[PDB]
Amino acid sequence: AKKVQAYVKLQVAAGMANPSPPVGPALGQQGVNIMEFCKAFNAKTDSIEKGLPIPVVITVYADRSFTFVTKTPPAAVLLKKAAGIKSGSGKPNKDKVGKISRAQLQEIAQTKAADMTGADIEAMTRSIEGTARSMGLVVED
Amino acid sequence: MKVRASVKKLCRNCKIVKRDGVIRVICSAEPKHKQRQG
Amino acid sequence: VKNELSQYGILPEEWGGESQFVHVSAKAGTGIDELLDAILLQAEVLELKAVRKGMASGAVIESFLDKGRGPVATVLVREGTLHKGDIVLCGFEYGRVRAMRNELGQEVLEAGPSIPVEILGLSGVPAAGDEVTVVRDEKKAREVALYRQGKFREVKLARQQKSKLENMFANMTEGEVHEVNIVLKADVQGSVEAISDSLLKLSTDEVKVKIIGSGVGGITETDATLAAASNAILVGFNVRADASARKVIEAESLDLRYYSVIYNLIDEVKAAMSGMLSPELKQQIIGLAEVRDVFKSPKFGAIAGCMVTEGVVKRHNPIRVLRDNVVIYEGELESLRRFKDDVNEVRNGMECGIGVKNYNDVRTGDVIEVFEIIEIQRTIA
Amino acid sequence: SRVAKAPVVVPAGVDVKINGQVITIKGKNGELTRTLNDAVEVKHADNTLTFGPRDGYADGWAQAGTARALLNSMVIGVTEGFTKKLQLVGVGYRAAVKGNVINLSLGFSHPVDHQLPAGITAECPTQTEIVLKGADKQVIGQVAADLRAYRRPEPYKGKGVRYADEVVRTKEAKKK
Amino acid sequence: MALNLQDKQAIVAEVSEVAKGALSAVVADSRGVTVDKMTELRKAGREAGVYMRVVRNTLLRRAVEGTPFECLKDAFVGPTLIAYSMEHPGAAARLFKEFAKANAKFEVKAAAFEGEL
Amino acid sequence: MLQPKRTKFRKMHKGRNRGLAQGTDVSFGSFGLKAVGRGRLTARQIEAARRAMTRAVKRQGKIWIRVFPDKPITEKPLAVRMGKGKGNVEYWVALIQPGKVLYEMDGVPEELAREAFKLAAAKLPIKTTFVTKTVM
RNA sequence: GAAGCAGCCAUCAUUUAAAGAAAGCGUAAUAGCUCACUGGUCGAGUCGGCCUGCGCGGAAGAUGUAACGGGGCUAAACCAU
Repeated sequence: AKKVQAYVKLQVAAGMANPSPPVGPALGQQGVNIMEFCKAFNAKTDSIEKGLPIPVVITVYADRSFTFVTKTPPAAVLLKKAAGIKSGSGKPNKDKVGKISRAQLQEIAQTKAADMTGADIEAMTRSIEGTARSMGLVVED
Repeated sequence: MKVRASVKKLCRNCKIVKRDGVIRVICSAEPKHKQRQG
Repeated sequence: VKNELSQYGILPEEWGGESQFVHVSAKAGTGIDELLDAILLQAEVLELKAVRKGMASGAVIESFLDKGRGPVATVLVREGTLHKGDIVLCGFEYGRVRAMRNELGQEVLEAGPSIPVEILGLSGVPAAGDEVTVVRDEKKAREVALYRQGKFREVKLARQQKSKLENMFANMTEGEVHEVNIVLKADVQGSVEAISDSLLKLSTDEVKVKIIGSGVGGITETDATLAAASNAILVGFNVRADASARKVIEAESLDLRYYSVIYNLIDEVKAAMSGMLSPELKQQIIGLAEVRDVFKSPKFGAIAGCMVTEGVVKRHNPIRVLRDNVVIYEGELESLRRFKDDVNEVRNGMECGIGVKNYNDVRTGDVIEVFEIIEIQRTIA
Repeated sequence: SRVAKAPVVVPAGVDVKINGQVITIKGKNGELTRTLNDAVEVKHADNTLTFGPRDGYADGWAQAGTARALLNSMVIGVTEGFTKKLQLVGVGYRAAVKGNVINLSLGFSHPVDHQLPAGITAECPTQTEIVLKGADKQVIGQVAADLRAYRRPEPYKGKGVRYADEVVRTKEAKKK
Repeated sequence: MALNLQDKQAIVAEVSEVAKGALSAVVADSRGVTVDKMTELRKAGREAGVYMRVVRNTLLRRAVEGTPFECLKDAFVGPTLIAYSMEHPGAAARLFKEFAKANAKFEVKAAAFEGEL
Repeated sequence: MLQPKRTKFRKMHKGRNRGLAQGTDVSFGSFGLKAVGRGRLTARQIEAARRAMTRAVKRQGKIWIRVFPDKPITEKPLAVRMGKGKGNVEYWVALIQPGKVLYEMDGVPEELAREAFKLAAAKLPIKTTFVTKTVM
């Protein structure tokens, strides 16, 4: 497709699923389409692994095969497969909730290199590390 | 608009330009920043 | 309008499940022909089968008081043929119907299954928005009504128990207490119950506004007596005073208002609460003065010679006598003397003397801060 | 600096008349289009009007870039023409064109009937859009401003006359 | 900023090598989205940032000197912000087709659109 | 504020301000602030000027104060006639000659030390300029 | 109708030419529309301070110009010779 003008966008992993009111006038304008969960997120799972955060994009068009905005599970699969809640840390934190390592945690979701931009390996670890300082999993020098 | 002895400036989109005997403060992004005097 | 209601679950036309839309003009005033056909068509498509030859039932639309015809009510009858002689039970109201009166035509004897008709001659005012049913006998509908009075006593004891356990207190928890009371009578009984709720809605915590003795119909002797007993504003909607209220009012002229619109009433209760509200907040210096060279006097004990270092000094204002962030002594400015004579005011750079009753406590180099206090009058919103 | 020091182009079949210090270009449309000059020296050189500072003045380049922009715009005016659409935001507002007047109803009881100079012409694609084209950028811009003067933009709701390029600059209603 | 005479020396020896070989890229960007290049980048995540990088290198007035005489066919730059790639297996390799299927949304010019032999 | 601990005497002559200041060299600061003009610098002023730049960087760095209020100034009440003995003690003042380094400052970056004196400058009553440490 | 710019936290890095988990308008929120940063284009001067000479603003009053003596002057001023 070729139109991104009006849509509604949500995070829909596990029992966390959905920011609060999609039954309001936000999504009540729209026509209907079943496909796009099964088309967009559901592509990438068996090439990667399980333990992936789940974003979603809700829209409708004539050809019934519309263009995904999010292509992929959100980057920090290495953290989110290992621990916490399926969407992520389940709470924003400076500290407390965990730690990140260089002796055993590298290889857990090694398959997500295939649909992460995060390339050769030493930068790929640091790219999820700042995401983990967001989530709270900070470790001393 | 404001009158003050000092122009002082506000943001980078404030131009700060003279008209006749009178400096003005002209801000593209913000009419709240408007001034004369100087 | 069609597109904007296609953003909601209102059953919109065609794009939704079709609540049908009609396009006609009522503000300007141009028919409306189509709308009349649509209303009939929905009622024909619906199944409206009803008893026309049996017994009568229905609901009360709106109830009011007449002073020659008694308590009355406009009652829509759902089930046909309310007769001339029938016994009626509506909630806690009972009676045999004396007569039935209508605005489409004055004198009604046997009613339809879809029409409002005024009833008159009842024990009290029947509640609006609930059920009237014809009954076998008058004697039994006393006994039911007295059971329903027992039920109103159950609702009385419920409303009596609730107020004490909600916040411990009988009324107000904190010591900064303010309230407003009102006494209210609306002409229509559906209205009195609805707008009284809206006058208890608007309240703040600090000033609490409350109804005491909601009435239906004209102001009477005992209604004026309640606001004479405990201070409240006495208001009535389209309601006005009668002679036995006037007798109390001419004796003690309470706050008496018979009214125009409900918005101005909701504004004037807010205005009353705002006038009720405690008024002051601002404490700001007028002057600062330094003490030197004590004298002794039988007028006040000690006399602290002063030199006002900053600001203005005025005869009566609160003072703070302080040294290094402690208040040494406390007071209200008692005596302002300059040179040899008491004077109304003094300004910085001037020799002064001051002493306060039971002040004997002078230390040189202590400082007096005289300060102005300024009212603000908070307004409820 | 740079463009004040640049010769401006002459595209043939322009008049390119100079008579004392006036410069009079009619060309591919319009009439007249005359400016009068001061302390800017200028040399016609076939395909350009080449500029420089005139005798003894301290305003070299600074008067000249003015003249540079002027004889450019006169050449552009005789060839292309100028400005764009006035759009009517604010519900119920309406534009009625006649050859003399652009009449508007912008919530005013009296009708405006705004009269248009003859070097410019105006058009109504719609009752809400007013489009105009004409000889000179100074005069056409002043006419758009005189139209804009009747109901100015307001950041509460954006009502009145836009050009379709200015900021909305929305400011929230603070009943909150 | 940069003094051109000292700066150009280090660059040209690595940059020129792609042009000399069997095939070289001429990828472009204009009114598309970088997020789709980050799509081709998460494809290049598989190869660890080598083959499918779609490298938006595009300098000509600080770099890409004319000392080799066969490198200026593919190295011209302008509007439509230019991007390089990396080539080694050659002979119409099937690695390209993963880059190819994304062309439905357009993302301007790409390798071998200029009709050279 | 600030004042001498014990009186040599409790009042003083007016005096004069001819000649440039002796103390023109930075002792201890990386930076400081030097007075171009001359004038009277109050004890409220020196209190205020230190307080503002302290607040700005919160607790970063260290400042020295070269200036000191040495002598009193007396002043007359409103009502009194001329003569009848010298005025009473009213305040303490730092009298300065032109070229005097007022403040000095070390443990901050350069621009933040410029800001600190720019902030302090409006509390000061007379024309001043910024200084760097240097050698003899 | 939140995915940088309504909120709260992280106060970092990746992918990378170049792009800070992004500064604003804007969008129902992304996008739109740009900045920061750089490519193409064009073409030489470009950018911020410092010390001094002379101006501008800061500059509102009481019977009538009413603070060059006045007319009046851009030399009939000012500075140096």
